[PDB]
Amino acid sequence: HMPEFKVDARGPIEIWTIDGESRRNAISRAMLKELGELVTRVSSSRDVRAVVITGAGDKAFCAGADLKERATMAEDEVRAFLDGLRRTFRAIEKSDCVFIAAINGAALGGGTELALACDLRVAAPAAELGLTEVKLGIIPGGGGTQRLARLVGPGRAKDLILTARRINAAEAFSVGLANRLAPEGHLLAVAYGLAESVVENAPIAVATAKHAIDEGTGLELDDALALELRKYEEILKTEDRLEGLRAFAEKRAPVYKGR
Amino acid sequence: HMPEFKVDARGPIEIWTIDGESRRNAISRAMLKELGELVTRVSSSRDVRAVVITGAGDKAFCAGADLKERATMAEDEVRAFLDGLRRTFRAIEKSDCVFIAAINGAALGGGTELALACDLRVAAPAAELGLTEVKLGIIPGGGGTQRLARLVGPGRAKDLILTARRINAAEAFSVGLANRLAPEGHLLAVAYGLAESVVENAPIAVATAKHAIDEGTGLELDDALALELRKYEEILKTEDRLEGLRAFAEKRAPVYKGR
Amino acid sequence: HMPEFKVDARGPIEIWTIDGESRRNAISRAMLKELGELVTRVSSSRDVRAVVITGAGDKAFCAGADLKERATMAEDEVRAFLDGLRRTFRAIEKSDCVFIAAINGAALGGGTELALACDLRVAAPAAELGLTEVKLGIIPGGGGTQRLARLVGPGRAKDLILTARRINAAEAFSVGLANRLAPEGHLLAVAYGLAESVVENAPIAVATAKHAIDEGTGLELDDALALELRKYEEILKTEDRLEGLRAFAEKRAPVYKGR
Repeated sequence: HMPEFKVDARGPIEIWTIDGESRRNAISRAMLKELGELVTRVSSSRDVRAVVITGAGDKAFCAGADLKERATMAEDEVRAFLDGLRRTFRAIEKSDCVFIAAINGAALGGGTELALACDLRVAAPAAELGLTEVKLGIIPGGGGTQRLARLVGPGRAKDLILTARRINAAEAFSVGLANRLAPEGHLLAVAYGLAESVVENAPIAVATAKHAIDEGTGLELDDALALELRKYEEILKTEDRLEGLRAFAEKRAPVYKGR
Repeated sequence: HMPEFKVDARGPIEIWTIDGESRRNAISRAMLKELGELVTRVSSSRDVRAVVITGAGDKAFCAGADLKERATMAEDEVRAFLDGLRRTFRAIEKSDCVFIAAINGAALGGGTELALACDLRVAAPAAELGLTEVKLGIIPGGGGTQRLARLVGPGRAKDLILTARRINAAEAFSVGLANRLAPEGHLLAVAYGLAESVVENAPIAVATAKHAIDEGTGLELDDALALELRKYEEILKTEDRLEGLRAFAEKRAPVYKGR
Repeated sequence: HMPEFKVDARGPIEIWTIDGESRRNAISRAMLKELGELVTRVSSSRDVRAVVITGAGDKAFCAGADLKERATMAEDEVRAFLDGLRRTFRAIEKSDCVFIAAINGAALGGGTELALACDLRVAAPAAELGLTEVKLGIIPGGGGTQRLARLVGPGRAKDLILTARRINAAEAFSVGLANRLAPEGHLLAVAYGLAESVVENAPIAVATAKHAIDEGTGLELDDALALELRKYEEILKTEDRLEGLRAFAEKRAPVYKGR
């Protein structure tokens, strides 16, 4: 039997491919379990500093919850699955590792909410994203309403969520939902280059800045500045910040150890 | 005597036209009274699920407070009028019905604040929006500073409000203030199509998502996610969400009842 | 000896040029001291209503902290310098005077954080902005993470800060980081025209609107609307708002006194 993810590990960067092309890379409980374990692994040390998540094929990044498996699941199993999915999105945000969603096709439902929980997004020409829950009488249940509004603002969020329309790669780039647009056939080359541009920077500094950004939202200005300054004073105590000064003084690339 | 609004009712969608072309569709107390009653009516059941608001003619969406009537109003009457105007904007936001502003011309003052209180905006080629209060020594008094900043961010809000410049349809679309741009002569066709794309979705789900978006702003991430989840668990108790599942299983359009 | 700033005073508008081309207009303690005194001066009356800040030459707006002087400064002197820099950014925000950054070249570090603390930004073709701290193992220490995220949102902020890439003038304009793009050779003409469009408006109204925008961020909607209304009721008590009504009634330009 084949694992839910193909892992292409390249030292400080890994590429995780959802190996589910025939089921539109949907989130089964087994897929979710592997995803959670991968996140826990890269979150437990500073060996891995950026992860690219993508789906197999050219049709689906991730269709969301697996509706075949849903036919085997009672109400309480559905609720426990959605709880685990929310916890996994939050683990991605709280992780010191940076997460890049390489959107190779359609994202819907939980698959869109996965892309929104990532730090950065790259869109192939076939990328599409949708939160279509209101068509079926519910709302996004894995943070999609809040995470979309925080990223594109309330007007664009209402547009997508209340009309339940899909957004294509060009519009996703124009509104900042996609940070990069990749040419035909170069999705993972672009996503990997993005990861390279992150992991040459210091891992605790990247992590701390990531968390400062996310944790400052919803605070008034002075509270948010106080939060940033606590994190600045924390990072000054690291050994890596000294290596940064030494590398700058010695006109060489820094070699950071994650301490 | 003719009413302040022409109402073009089409079942789940209504078009309300401010019938005031000769006075630039300004907000008199009588116009405001009708507006409040219309909002209360569509907010009291789920019969009406989207409303398009527009102004008569091709020059003004809504010029704001009626300055002819202002000459008849004492200070205390001005204050009571602005209080009612604020309450009406808030009623639009709190309503389960979705509100689309079809901007057929210039919006200023309270007319801009009306457009900002709506859920979505469509701009005709002649659409213009301005908050020019600082030219006259005051600031927007119907929520315009907050509602603009929440929609386009602090830099663009400062630009418009501190310079008191008007923004045209093309720029409004580029910065997301207008969700759609309509071709010459097709404003209400575009706005109505937008309304159709909303009202085929489930009304309590649309409403709940609208409120989740608006109520999450200003909260830190975990508080906002907790708020979304309370609303998700609420919507699971509706009958319409079951119709959504049944329609999906039966490969047919859903027929939602608002329960 | 020449002052750290050249001041081109034109009544209600001043242009402050960092006179440091040979050191990339870096922030020494002496530069920072002059900057703080200039801000205190224009913040202490309503004589000056807009200030344009720019750097000498065509290469650097402001490179940030002066690394030559840093070689003479002990750890405690660095900490006191960064504290003063933060206080000066906050003074710019709290000032009733409007601040326009005319970005003539590269901004980095504290120089970028200065531009972000300003109310509005104009970019010359050579404008570049960067927060590259993570390359050296730290994070921005003068509010840059919060001020950038508040202006361009969390996805674009993470992109710039986590990759430590520089953004050019065209992209800065598209994402709203630059409010205006100036043609080759016309930076200060464009920035001055922007200042003129501010200072013909009433100074207490401009100030109050500026503060309403900044102070409302991080509040939930009703708290933010209550804050705006307190400021509206404050501004109604000014003499200038009466001059605004009189000028409008008399079809003439207002002449505001700052009271």
